[PDB]
Amino acid sequence: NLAPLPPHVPEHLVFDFDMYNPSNLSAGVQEAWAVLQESNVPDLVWTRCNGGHWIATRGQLIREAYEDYRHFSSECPFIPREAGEAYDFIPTSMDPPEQRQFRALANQVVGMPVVDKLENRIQELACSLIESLRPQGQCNFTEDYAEPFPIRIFMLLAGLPEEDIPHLKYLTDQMTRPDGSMTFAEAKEALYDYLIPIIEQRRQKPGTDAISIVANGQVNGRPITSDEAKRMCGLLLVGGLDTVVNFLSFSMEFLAKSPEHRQELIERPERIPAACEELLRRFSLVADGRILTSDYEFHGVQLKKGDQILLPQMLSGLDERENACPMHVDFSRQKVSHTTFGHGSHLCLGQHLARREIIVTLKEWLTRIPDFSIAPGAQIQHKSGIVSGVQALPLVWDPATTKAV
Ligand code: HEM
Repeated sequence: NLAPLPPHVPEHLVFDFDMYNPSNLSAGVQEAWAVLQESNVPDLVWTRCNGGHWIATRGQLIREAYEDYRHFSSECPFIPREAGEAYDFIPTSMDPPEQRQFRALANQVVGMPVVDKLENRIQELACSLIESLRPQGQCNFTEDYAEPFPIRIFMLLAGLPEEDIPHLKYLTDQMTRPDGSMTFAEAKEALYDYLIPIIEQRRQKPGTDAISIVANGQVNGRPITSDEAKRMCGLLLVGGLDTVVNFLSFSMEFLAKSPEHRQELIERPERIPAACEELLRRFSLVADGRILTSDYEFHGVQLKKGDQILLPQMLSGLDERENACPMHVDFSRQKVSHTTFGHGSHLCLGQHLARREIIVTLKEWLTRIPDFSIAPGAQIQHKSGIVSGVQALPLVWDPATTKAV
């Protein structure tokens, strides 16, 4: 279903890429998106799928657009338009200088100092989860570790019950990888229906949890409104439940297929931090965009006010002009360049937490289960969207080769 080409779009710039269902998906989601960087594809193209929008395919252009909020506004960051319009999360749906005040508050709840204080908890849960799996000799990584590990840590930080995870998770997934079961507006309403009562309570009887902190925070001298707190917690929910969760699976899927890379990390632990950056580059998974605030000629192409443009954070590090042999995983790259956590004023505030969770997982897993592989016959399937993911990841190993710690 392609949308009619708008008058200002030159047909030689047309390339019908569907971000929710790319063509070479079977080859891997990152590989599927990388077709946009083939020699036959211009740096800036227009796709008629999902309503019609531009797509910047090079790291240089993606960075430029993200730095220039004057022309590319965050007001409508999601494609399709209906999604971008129903999208009202703070601070992502705001442009500076407005964004700055809310960003400061959000940093208060997921910033570095918070990660430092939760460190022992993150480590305890990781060790506990892995030790429990170790003797089984098999598991579905996605549901057995990738989901429980990061999500339980977030629920702990947010002070929310573990019983609500299945419900909250489903709603979140509908926003990043639409099933077709419900519209973005409906999924958002549902999520807000959940948060509203909680924020109300946390406003009267404040706690030490992230929500209590946000609900009673101060913005620009004055206090945050109920509506504002609601829209910020909504974003925190999506970030805590659908980012690290998917990234861990891409990484584990790769480690299960490359004994050499596992060995490398086991023998030279001082390389884990670097390996983390390289994996964040190779398995980048986020792709959202901006909306043109006015007519603007960008790198020779005429963009029209109201035009939406997808700026795939995932593509920057896969661009060969940025990283030689982009598809190759090399832990000793002299320079790992990517924009996996974003670029510009909207740089991910939860990246410190994410990096901590990734590093702990790699270290603690490889310590107890150094040898593992993908279950014979299993076909790993990826899913594309605002945040890409893995359907399932069946793993198997010989318990006799594991190490209890
Ligand atoms: C591998 C994990 C993650 C990735 C790749 C990731 C990626 C991103 C990206 C690309 C943006 C910018 C979006 C834009 O410019 O429109 C962003 C923003 C943000 N992320 Fe993350 N994120 C991750 C984990 C998290 C976590 C764990 C949280 C915490 C709940 C979170 C909280 C935030 C916040 C608060 C923002 C908005 C910042 C602002 O608009 O000023 N993220 N993230």
